[PDB]
Amino acid sequence: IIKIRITLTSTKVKQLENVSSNIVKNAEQHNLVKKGPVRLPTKVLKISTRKTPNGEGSKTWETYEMRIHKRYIDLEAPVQIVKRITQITIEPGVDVEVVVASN
Amino acid sequence: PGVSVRDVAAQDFINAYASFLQRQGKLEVPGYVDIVKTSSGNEMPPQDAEGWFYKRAASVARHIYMRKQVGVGKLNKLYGGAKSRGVRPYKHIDASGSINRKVLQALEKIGIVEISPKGGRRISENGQRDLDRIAAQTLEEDE
Amino acid sequence: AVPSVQTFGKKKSATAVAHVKAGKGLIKVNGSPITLVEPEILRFKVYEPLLLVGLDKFSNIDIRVRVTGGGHVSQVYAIRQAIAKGLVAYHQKYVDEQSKNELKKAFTSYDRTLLIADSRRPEPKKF
Amino acid sequence: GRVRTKTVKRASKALIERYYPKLTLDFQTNKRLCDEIATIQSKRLRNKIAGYTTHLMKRIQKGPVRG
Amino acid sequence: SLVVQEQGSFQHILRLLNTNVDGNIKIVYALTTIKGVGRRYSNLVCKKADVDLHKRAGELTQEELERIVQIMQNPTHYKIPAWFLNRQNDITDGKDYHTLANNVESKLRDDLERLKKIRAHRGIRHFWGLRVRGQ
Amino acid sequence: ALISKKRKLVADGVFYAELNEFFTRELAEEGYSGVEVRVTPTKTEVIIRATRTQDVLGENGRRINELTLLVQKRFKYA
Amino acid sequence: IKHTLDIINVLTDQNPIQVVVDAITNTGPREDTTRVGGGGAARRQAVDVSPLRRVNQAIALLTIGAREAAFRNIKTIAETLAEELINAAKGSSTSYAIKKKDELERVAKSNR
Amino acid sequence: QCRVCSSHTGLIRKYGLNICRQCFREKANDIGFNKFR
RNA sequence: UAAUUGCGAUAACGAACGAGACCUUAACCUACUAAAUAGUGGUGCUAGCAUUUGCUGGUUAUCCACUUCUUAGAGGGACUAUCGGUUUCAAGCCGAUGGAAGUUUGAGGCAAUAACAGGUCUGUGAUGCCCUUAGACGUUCUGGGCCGCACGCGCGCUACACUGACGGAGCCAGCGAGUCUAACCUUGGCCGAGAGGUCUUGGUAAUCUUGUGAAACUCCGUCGUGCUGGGGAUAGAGCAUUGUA
Ligand SMILES: [Zn+2]
Repeated sequence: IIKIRITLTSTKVKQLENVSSNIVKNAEQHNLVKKGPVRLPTKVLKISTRKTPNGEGSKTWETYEMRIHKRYIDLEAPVQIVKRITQITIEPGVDVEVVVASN
Repeated sequence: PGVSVRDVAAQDFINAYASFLQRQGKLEVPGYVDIVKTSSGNEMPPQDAEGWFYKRAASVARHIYMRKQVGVGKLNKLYGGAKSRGVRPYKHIDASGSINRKVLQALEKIGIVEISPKGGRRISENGQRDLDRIAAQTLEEDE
Repeated sequence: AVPSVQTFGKKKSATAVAHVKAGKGLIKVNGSPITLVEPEILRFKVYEPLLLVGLDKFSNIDIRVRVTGGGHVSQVYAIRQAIAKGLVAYHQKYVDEQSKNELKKAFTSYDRTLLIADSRRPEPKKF
Repeated sequence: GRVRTKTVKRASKALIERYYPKLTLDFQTNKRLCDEIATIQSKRLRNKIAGYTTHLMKRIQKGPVRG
Repeated sequence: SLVVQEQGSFQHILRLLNTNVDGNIKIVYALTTIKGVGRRYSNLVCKKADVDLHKRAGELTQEELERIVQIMQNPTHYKIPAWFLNRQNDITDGKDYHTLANNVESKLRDDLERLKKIRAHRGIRHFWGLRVRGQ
Repeated sequence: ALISKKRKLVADGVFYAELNEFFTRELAEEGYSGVEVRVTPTKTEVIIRATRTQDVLGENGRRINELTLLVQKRFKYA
Repeated sequence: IKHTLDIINVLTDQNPIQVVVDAITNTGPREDTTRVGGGGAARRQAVDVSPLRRVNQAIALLTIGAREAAFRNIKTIAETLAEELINAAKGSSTSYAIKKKDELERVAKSNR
Repeated sequence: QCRVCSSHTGLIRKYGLNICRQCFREKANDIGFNKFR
């Protein structure tokens, strides 16, 4: 009997939501008790970059961006279900994390 | 329909409680008060040299009643003085912690504040009773 | 289950949530009365939803308000808008429809921001 | 100038040229009609074309056009 | 507060510690006039001599002037700690002093002539300074 | 071990970037298509999607060893 | 402004609002001048300023005159603002705004 | 120095990446930094 | 016409890439579909004050419901809509109205094209230069520099106050960032005028710092137009911190 918390972090929402809905429906279709995929605020990391490369012309400015989305799902299952689901769900772009403790 | 601190104006309540501490006379007052400025971001010491320690004990009591628990650092942030650095612009300077800490020890010794397990100075039950009573009085003077 | 109605109010990223339930008739912003606002000048603004429709409309409702974000002015506008909104919503769900609409008429006649939030969102600096 | 790019004007021209019947003065039905008769890759450009077929439909009910 | 009226009594220009003090300014900013004593020092000294500063400098007796001049020369015996003093922890004597109006300049010359007799960078730069800038 | 989350993920992006660069530069005559790095509990698996593996896996497997050590020696893996 | 209104009341004036409005009415220049070309040495054509800019220029001359008076004197701004608004409520040529209005209309008159 | 082009100059020493701005602008797309706005 | 953008006239008629546009973003959604790493209300456990219902809290799980506020989306949504001026009454322009949003609601990346002695590759080839090496272009080790001050030039910061300074109290944000094989962001308790010290602690973080209790600002006082209590240059003595210094 293991009560585990899972947290995903990704920049591409399609792969992240693919993995999220996969884990959701795969966790309920074999009867588990869970808290649905809770959605943390998409943090938008921006980088201010000067328009001027060569010292010609006045100084005006620009901006680069990244959107980082994070989800979390809570579950209760044995050791084998967690191992197998963690091995099966591995995807590129999406970063999965499995924590066992509840403190 | 009860008399409390959450009903009165601040400048009235602190006038009150200051007069209470000034006439009752039962507090713990240190000898540096007649010398000390309340913040490093200060140019001159307080104008009420003989009854401002009770003004700060009052402001503190009323500010600890209003929430869970606060430390001496939150009092440095509350006292919080804006300091000029000459040709340099104004900064936020934390105030003296001796005034705050000794205010807390002198209001704990007399039974108005109490150190709470969340490591923070919490308003005591007798502090609640007495502050709400003097709030009743401040509401009686207007009647 | 006391008949309650929750309505918010926004001004320049300052929000005020207003909980209008059925009580003896008490009006409080942040656990402090509406009589003692931080700005002493902007005071009357927070009064304007109480005066524009009569001072009796409140004898049946206890109104709560909590304000986060912004400064002092932003939150004054937030709480007066939250007050007006909470009033006309309690009057929509509980009192009849004509009372609620005479209330929104009374509100819109003087300040059309009492029912609609501020439409001057902070400009993107345009790089 | 909100001058509609040549794709919008040309598509409006053609859509009214063969499907004059089912289009009216209303954009809301010309839109879903532009969904059921045409295959436009974007919703925005489809709102563009269907809206310009709406304006043009308001211009053809008064007189004969160059089409 | 209280409109209390006194016929005469106050003088216009007084003098203490061989320095001129003008009597219609508050006592703090009347004592600030001299060298060696500023706003904050006159404030603390007039909190120590137990003189009411909200009462102007035209309302002060000579009995208060004797206490003030007393605290001038014994600031460590009236409980004004060593942090408050201009010349504290002197190298010449190992004590703490608060220097007055005509003595601050003599202490300055003592200091710069200390650095000149030793021949430090400060001395040479100071003297070559004054010399060449003045010439 | 232990780098801040954003810095961890960005440094993993830099890692994939640099190994993709090195593998495009090295296996140019082995029809190199791409790479995929899988982080596992014990070891790290750098899979080389290269459309001519008979050369990447040379005599006795040598050209793979020679590569791993490289991707080891500069990146300082145990 | 609330202080100023507290002063105009204790200045024996029953309606401070009508005092201010009459100041605004009295201090807005009817006709003005413009620096039109004319060929190098630019003469000044007498124009007739708009009611909008009349009110604008009025409030302007008022606030500016009052601030220009309340600078470096002990009087508070509300008292020279009430002072200005009352010397201009019923123009007395002791106010700044009536001065400047009369001079603008005078040079507008001389230049036609 | 910039761990790409032998350059003491331009260094973005932030986050421990240490690429000069010129090379970091190029490697930006391979690192993860893309043009949004 | 914003435009060689089109209508029209026409020994010219096609067709390509320019312009637009493709691309990435904003503000409304009490309607979806969804929450102890966000919050609200109700309920219990519980404190104080009034007591006549009431008021202000404590309880990171005592439970329940919500997303109205926060937040991942999906949709929608705008099409210059509608009306009127203006224009060959042709593509369009302009005013009003409605609209979350109607200057192209507003920002910028993507080409092909024809111009570049522009930067380096630590790419290569018996390739033309000076020599070839006691040269220091290599290393090091100390200590000085980069600020040194008649001045010219410029970006600024603080100011000449009384819509102000000082002294009392009120007390409201958002963008961030933060420690491993290390010492980062740091609550709180004691010592200290302060600066700081000391004993602990939470947080690798929507969980802790942190509600970043920010300042201008609000209010109650001191001063009163005096280079003043405006201004805080320059200079003296002390006390501590960062750092091998
Ligand atoms: Zn580089």
